[PDB]
Amino acid sequence: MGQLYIVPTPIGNLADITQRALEVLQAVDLIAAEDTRHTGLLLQHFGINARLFALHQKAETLLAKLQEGQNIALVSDAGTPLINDPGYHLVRTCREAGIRVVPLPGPCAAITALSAAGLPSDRFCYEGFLPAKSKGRRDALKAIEAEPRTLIFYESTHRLLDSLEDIVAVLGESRYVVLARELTKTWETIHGAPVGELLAWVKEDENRRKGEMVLIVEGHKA
Amino acid sequence: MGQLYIVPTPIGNLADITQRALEVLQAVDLIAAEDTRHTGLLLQHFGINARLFALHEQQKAETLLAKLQEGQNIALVSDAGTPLINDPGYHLVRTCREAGIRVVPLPGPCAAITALSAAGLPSDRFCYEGFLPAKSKGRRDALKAIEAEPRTLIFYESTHRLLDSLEDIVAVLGESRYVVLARELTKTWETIHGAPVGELLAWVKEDENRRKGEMVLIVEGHKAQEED
Ligand SMILES: C[S@@+](CC[C@H](N)C(=O)[O-])C[C@H]1O[C@@H](n2cnc3c(N)ncnc32)[C@H](O)[C@@H]1O
Ligand SMILES: C[S@@+](CC[C@H](N)C(=O)[O-])C[C@H]1O[C@@H](n2cnc3c(N)ncnc32)[C@H](O)[C@@H]1O
Repeated sequence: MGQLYIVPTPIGNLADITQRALEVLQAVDLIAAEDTRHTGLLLQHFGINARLFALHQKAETLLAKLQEGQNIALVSDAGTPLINDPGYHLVRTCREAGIRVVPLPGPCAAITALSAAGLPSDRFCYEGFLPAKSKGRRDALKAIEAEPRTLIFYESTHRLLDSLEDIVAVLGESRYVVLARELTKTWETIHGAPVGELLAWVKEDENRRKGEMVLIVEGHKA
Repeated sequence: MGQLYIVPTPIGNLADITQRALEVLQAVDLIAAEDTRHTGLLLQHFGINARLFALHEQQKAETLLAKLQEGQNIALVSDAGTPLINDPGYHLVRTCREAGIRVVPLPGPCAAITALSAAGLPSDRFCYEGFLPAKSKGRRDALKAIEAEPRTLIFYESTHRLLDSLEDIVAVLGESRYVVLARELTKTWETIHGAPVGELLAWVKEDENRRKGEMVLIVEGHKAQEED
């Protein structure tokens, strides 16, 4: 009976790899990836030759191979699979079929940003992406506006300015927010301020919203 | 001016440390640790000879801030997993941030996330709740405050309180709420078992081994019910 390995990958820095990750990737019969080409680049950097299987169900196909006794590693493009990344259907399928699922610890952008924010982390909520539509986004924000826990959002560069102005609008312009940009890359920048002043600070320079970002929002006073 | 590095460490398997963590732990002037003896043992496995600083005080945060300002680089670690995630360091990071000191987080092991990735529950959104109160009365109140939460919930629980805690979860959340018990992740006794919580509680009681070691609880969020 085969096993499924969940294997987190770097989020922009290739030294953020672990030895057990490299050993699992090289040992499994098959690697199910989000994008076979991103992962191929990654594998070639570490001198690992492996069979890739694209993850565009397909769960049932991979399930059969596991029952045939094949070991499978699930990876995503960056970070930890199933955290706003594919694989939720496969793990469900495998688990009720009695397939052992083995998670490797590794990089996760949300936790990485939270560890550097200087905000209360005894409790937090992970919200993923805000809605793209301005109305739907203001409604998600009103929905959590009272939440006392630290909130973590993933946000896109094109939508940051609009998201931030809505946040000012709904949560108020003195709500402390930490913007974590391009974690573990050369450009890495983490800056926190009252969200009013943060929005002002971001607009001063266009580059301050370039690349991948996480927002850490302080929770309501309570 | 020096920088403050936030450095995750293994949660039971030495091959889970990142290569960059090893690089940083060997390059900084000082390692500030939750427990210098526990950290000493980890460093020893990797041949690393380092200067350790005990965090056991905004007083000590002021000490470290001073070193950073005179140009010293500092790494912060906890006994396991990611610092600040139910581990000290929060005030130090804050103090450094408001003084212009750059904080550099390294990604790495975190038990909550590791468990979540393999639990088979919705992770589109989730709540990290940490440790439930140790006393049953306190614990039941904390559970009542989140009974209606629709997001997947994550809890840390101790081996000595798991059976009591599971009894209170049955009682407050109901015996059918799906819960996953992730035990001894990355260790040789690793076991991830999910079930309606009343069944989970019974399953655990069959064999005392099933509650030994370190554990995460992944709890299915609340679904709407007519009985209300
Ligand atoms: C679809 S998600 C993948 C999340 C990933 N699986 C993880 O482990 O967090 C991609 C989003 O994560 C966040 N992210 C990923 N890498 C990042 C980095 N290096 N710095 C800041 N945010 C990052 C960004 O918000 C980006 O839009
Ligand atoms: C105070 S916390 C430290 C959390 C750590 N900072 C992290 O990022 O995961 C310790 C608790 O985390 C959970 N934990 C740590 N290691 C674990 C493992 N290998 N398997 C299951 N749970 C673990 C247990 O509930 C343990 O009592």
